[PDB]
Amino acid sequence: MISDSMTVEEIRLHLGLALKEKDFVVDKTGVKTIEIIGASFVADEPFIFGALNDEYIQRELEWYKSKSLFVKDIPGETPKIWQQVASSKGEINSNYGWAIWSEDNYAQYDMCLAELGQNPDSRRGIMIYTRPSMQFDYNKDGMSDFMCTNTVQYLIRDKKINAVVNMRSNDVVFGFRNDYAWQKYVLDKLVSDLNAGDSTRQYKAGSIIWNVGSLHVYSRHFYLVDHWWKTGETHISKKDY
Amino acid sequence: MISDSMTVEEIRLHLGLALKEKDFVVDKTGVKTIEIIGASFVADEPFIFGALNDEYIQRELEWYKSKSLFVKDIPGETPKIWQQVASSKGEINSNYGWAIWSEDNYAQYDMCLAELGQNPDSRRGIMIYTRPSMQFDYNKDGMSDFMCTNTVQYLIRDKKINAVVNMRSNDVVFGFRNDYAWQKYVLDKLVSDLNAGDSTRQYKAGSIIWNVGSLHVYSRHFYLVDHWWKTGETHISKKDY
Repeated sequence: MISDSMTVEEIRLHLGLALKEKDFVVDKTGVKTIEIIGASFVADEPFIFGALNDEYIQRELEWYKSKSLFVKDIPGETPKIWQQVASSKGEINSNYGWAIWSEDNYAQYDMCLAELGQNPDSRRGIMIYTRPSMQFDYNKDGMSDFMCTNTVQYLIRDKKINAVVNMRSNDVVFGFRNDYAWQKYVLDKLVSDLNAGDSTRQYKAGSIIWNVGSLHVYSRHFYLVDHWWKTGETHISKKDY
Repeated sequence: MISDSMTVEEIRLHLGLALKEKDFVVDKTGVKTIEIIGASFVADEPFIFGALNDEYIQRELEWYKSKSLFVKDIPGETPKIWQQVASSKGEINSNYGWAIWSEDNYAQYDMCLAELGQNPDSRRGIMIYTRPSMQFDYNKDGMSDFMCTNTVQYLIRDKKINAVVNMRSNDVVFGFRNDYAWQKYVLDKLVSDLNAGDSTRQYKAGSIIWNVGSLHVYSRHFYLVDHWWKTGETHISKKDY
């Protein structure tokens, strides 16, 4: 049985309620956030609030494929969020391609693939992004990058492959949208690879379950929550608002 | 806002529904299980089915405190489950005391304490049990021990410290009961230590949110689910059944 989790629509409702009642928390800079602790939902839409930027996600994908820990290797102009989090030499931790494809992180993708190809029912089919040393590594050379994704586990049931995504922190507006596109990409790729290994498998992509320690919206995005609360629209221009 | 999760009572219901419907899965030996994938619930009871063995949990606690990776150092006679999972020299991976207190695993407890003592609002107060090299370490020297707990995050909100437990696999009967006792112990200790750091803090233990990739019952325990399904009693002797 796959758990009876909330949907993205229900998450929207709870975030609206949180704002309606001034359930604010003071983030590490000093800025307000609304927040759901221990959030768990099926990622059945590719965004919660805001709009889809397919161009950006594709650049972030190409960067993950390079497995480069330097933010300058992001195609084109490096986003400001990535450069203010980088070290003095432009280095970070959270290249998710490095996490699952580098041999430096013990070949997470390949090992999970080998595991599920040998035992489709495995409960140890898992990709481990973070590491114990992250307690010291997150601010190496003055970066500020404590890996937000901990683990992603894959479970094959009824010829559908489900992903259980475990994060410590995920921003509702930018974070979820980019990270969902990534996890959906990796899920689709794992299905293809397993199917190409044996044509009788016929696996299909299943559910992505999103587990977040702190799922939050920053105060600069409150107008999106507010507008949805009043109109049901998941996006406005900050000008039209 | 702390998420509106299922309770242990609701988990019991769903597990009963799964058995009622022969929703079985063939485990790695070859034995049936019922199962909830992507389970998330508030651990508001110290067990799901079965009875509390305080004597055993105390022996396992003492072993965790020793941080010993050898199963023979478990006080008294080593449980059969522990010795069939051990390597050829009696070694394992899953001493949770080693995981959070050993300097070999980068001082998970101490670093999380320092983090939360410095910033009570932190989203990076976290203890990382598992490691990337677990892909290769799980069967070192012929052991069979792929760490079941991935991470545990701590979030202090309204002077209550909530724990978000992320596991890939947890057996409903023996697993949850022992592991909950452990996580409750660590939560209580972290509250104490933070409170002893500053008398104006006045923190309290909050909720333990349990996230499991595969939450399962083995076929040898089906009779407990079956009995609860009929009578509402969470325990019977296999003789009285």
